[PDB]
Amino acid sequence: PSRKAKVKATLGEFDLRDYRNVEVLKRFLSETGKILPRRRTGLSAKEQRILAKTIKRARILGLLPFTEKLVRK
Amino acid sequence: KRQVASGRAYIHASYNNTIVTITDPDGNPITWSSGGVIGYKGSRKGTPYAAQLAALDAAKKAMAYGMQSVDVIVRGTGAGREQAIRALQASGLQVKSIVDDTPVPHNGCRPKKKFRKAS
Amino acid sequence: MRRYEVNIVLNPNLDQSQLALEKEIIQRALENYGARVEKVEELGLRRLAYPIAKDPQGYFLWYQVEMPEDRVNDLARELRIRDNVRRVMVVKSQEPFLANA
Amino acid sequence: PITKEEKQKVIQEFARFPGDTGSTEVQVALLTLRINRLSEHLKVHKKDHHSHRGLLMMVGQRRRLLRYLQREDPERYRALIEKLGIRG
RNA sequence: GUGGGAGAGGGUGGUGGAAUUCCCGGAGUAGCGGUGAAAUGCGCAGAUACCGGGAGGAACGCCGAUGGCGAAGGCAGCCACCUGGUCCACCCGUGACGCUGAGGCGCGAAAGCGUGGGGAGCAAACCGGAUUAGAUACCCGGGUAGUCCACGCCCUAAACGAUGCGCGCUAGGUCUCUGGGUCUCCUGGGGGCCGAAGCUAACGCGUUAAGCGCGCCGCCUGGGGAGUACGGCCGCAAGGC
Ligand SMILES: NC[C@@H]1O[C@H](O[C@H]2[C@@H](O)[C@H](O[C@@H]3[C@@H](O)[C@H](N)C[C@H](N)[C@H]3O[C@H]3O[C@H](CO)[C@@H](O)[C@H](O)[C@H]3N)O[C@@H]2CO)[C@H](N)[C@@H](O)[C@@H]1O
Ligand SMILES: NC[C@@H]1O[C@H](O[C@H]2[C@@H](O)[C@H](O[C@@H]3[C@@H](O)[C@H](N)C[C@H](N)[C@H]3O[C@H]3O[C@H](CO)[C@@H](O)[C@H](O)[C@H]3N)O[C@@H]2CO)[C@H](N)[C@@H](O)[C@@H]1O
Ligand SMILES: [K+]
Ligand SMILES: [K+]
Ligand SMILES: [Mg+2]
Ligand SMILES: [Mg+2]
Ligand SMILES: [Mg+2]
Ligand SMILES: [Mg+2]
Ligand SMILES: [Mg+2]
Ligand SMILES: [Mg+2]
Ligand SMILES: [Mg+2]
Ligand SMILES: [Mg+2]
Ligand SMILES: [Mg+2]
Ligand SMILES: [Mg+2]
Ligand SMILES: [Mg+2]
Ligand SMILES: [Mg+2]
Ligand SMILES: [Mg+2]
Ligand SMILES: [Mg+2]
Ligand SMILES: [Mg+2]
Ligand SMILES: [Mg+2]
Ligand SMILES: [Mg+2]
Ligand SMILES: [Mg+2]
Ligand SMILES: [Mg+2]
Ligand SMILES: [Mg+2]
Ligand SMILES: [Mg+2]
Ligand SMILES: [Mg+2]
Ligand SMILES: [Mg+2]
Ligand SMILES: [Mg+2]
Ligand SMILES: [Mg+2]
Ligand SMILES: [Mg+2]
Ligand SMILES: [Mg+2]
Ligand SMILES: [Mg+2]
Ligand SMILES: [Mg+2]
Ligand SMILES: [Mg+2]
Ligand SMILES: [Mg+2]
Ligand SMILES: [Mg+2]
Repeated sequence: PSRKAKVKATLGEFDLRDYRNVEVLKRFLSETGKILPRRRTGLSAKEQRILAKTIKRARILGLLPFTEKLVRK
Repeated sequence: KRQVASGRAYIHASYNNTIVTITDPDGNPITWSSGGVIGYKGSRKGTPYAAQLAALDAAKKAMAYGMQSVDVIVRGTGAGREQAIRALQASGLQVKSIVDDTPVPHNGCRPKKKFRKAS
Repeated sequence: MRRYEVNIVLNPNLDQSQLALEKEIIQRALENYGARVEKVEELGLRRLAYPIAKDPQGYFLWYQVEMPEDRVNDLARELRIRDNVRRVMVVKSQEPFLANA
Repeated sequence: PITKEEKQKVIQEFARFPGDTGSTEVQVALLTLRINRLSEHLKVHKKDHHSHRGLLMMVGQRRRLLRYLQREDPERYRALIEKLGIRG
């Protein structure tokens, strides 16, 4: 599980608390709209906990999705 | 009679049966088929073989509408899901894309006791 | 007096007149509820991850205000009165939390 | 809630001498502030029990402090109570 | 006291999307459903599968953890307001103000009760299909109270760590949550695992003691009879003590 690459490790400096920034937040979601587990995102407990609320806020704002379709099955 | 030639193919696969609906790109059904549409009656509808025959029957009745290429959408876990996929690929309809649309609630509704230890 | 961020999503189909009208009403409500506007970011028409009121897009507005706490909730309700207003989200402002800093 | 200026205002009100933060009078005054505020909150929100436990604890603390004051300097006790308008 | 922190702690209002059911419309036709296998059931008054629109109720997927918060029961979408507890740093103020706690008072999962709302899904009772020697059950199809909200009762439990609360003392190692610092490391508060000394009938416990001690509370004294009888108190009742 979580076998490819390091979501946080390849990325720049960013505000984890910014809901309006879509381009960066997209990277924390899977093929589906799911929030990636720590083992993928590479974040810490506090970081992750903040990320979740940020993403959920963005979803409610219609910036990020909730769920998505899986392709090429 | 339509002459559509490109459309969607919905494979709804549960443990008890497999039903396949070929539709136009607007979503409206052209034809459908299932385990019971072919000879099968009892538990045998849930068979992968039944899914094959159903998929093929749906595809045939679809090609009677002049259908050429379809996009596959899959719902539900059960045997003969992937068999329906494979049969559609071997059907004579070009399969463009395959997608899993399987519905899941976000903790929505209480399951029957059979499905419990969950919600 | 606490610091908040008002997010407002509007109808993408609004022309100049109707949109300027909506903004004037919004700012009149912000005035009427005692909210002082510090900084404003108008992002405008953007894609959505899912349709909102049948529309694939939305018109985004962002305000940073200083207003009395007791009135906040009420203000939001007022903003939701308008028919052409899709979403209102009022977030208590916070300092940025950086990673990879 | 209780902001900084409110709190300072009440501290410098009951302070025995300039610079007095933790003397019994100041403690009872602060406790009384929090208690009146919290009781006001529980006038509405009657279904908030968890906060009410807080109220109980604060009241206990205040009563203990006042008991100590009564034990030590009865006059300072009388003055404090008259000032804050407690007991009764 | 000042400054800084984490949190499903609690109450009120708002609000979001997924799914289920139902209604309307479109397209489409011979079944769907369900099981070990079936049947009841539903479907030619057009079901199932698919799309569009609408209504309503309830619960919040991923994050989510071997995680966090709470005195306990228990607490999980998001937003705002109101509000309880707690940790750390500075060493600033008061100067033993402390601990425990019979009674009292309050809180107290689920089910249950009262009045009034609500009712999608699930479902005691019940009505059916099947299974079986029989099947009052397990399996399948329906289904009322109930599950939901407000106010008021009930006070129970494997209400469990089956481990009362507070303080001091007695090797370390290792993972983790949250602070501070001279930031490889040190220092504090939580949560786990292995283990010195020691304890234990054993199992095991072992700085989160079941070790060494002190203070205060509650409780036990063979099994059945029996949490029964009688009495009293509580409760609308069920019933509880
Ligand atoms: N979001 C408001 C919440 O309301 C709660 O209580 C409220 C909610 O339970 C409920 O609000 C409405 C209700 O008016 C209306 N008749 C129906 C509506 N579905 C309800 O809303 C709620 O219903 C239930 C609650 O269990 C949830 O399952 C559902 O997600 C939620 N939307 O009725 C209550 C009174 O308005 C609590 N106060 C608190 O959690 C919070 O303030
Ligand atoms: N507790 C509820 C939650 O609080 C979070 O934030 C809470 C915490 O971050 C914060 O804790 C502060 C602490 O920073 C600060 N250093 C000291 C302060 N005493 C604490 O506050 C605490 O005590 C006070 C009474 O004095 C209470 O009113 C308050 O609820 C309690 N958290 O207080 C906040 C309010 O309680 C969430 N942001 C908020 O959305 C949510 O309501
Ligand atoms: K064992
Ligand atoms: K009586
Ligand atoms: Mg079947
Ligand atoms: Mg749940
Ligand atoms: Mg659960
Ligand atoms: Mg909470
Ligand atoms: Mg129809
Ligand atoms: Mg006919
Ligand atoms: Mg009909
Ligand atoms: Mg209804
Ligand atoms: Mg999980
Ligand atoms: Mg528990
Ligand atoms: Mg000093
Ligand atoms: Mg002195
Ligand atoms: Mg007692
Ligand atoms: Mg109860
Ligand atoms: Mg109940
Ligand atoms: Mg009732
Ligand atoms: Mg049922
Ligand atoms: Mg049943
Ligand atoms: Mg009744
Ligand atoms: Mg009734
Ligand atoms: Mg109640
Ligand atoms: Mg237990
Ligand atoms: Mg424990
Ligand atoms: Mg333990
Ligand atoms: Mg520790
Ligand atoms: Mg530690
Ligand atoms: Mg030993
Ligand atoms: Mg051990
Ligand atoms: Mg006993
Ligand atoms: Mg005996
Ligand atoms: Mg005897
Ligand atoms: Mg009994």
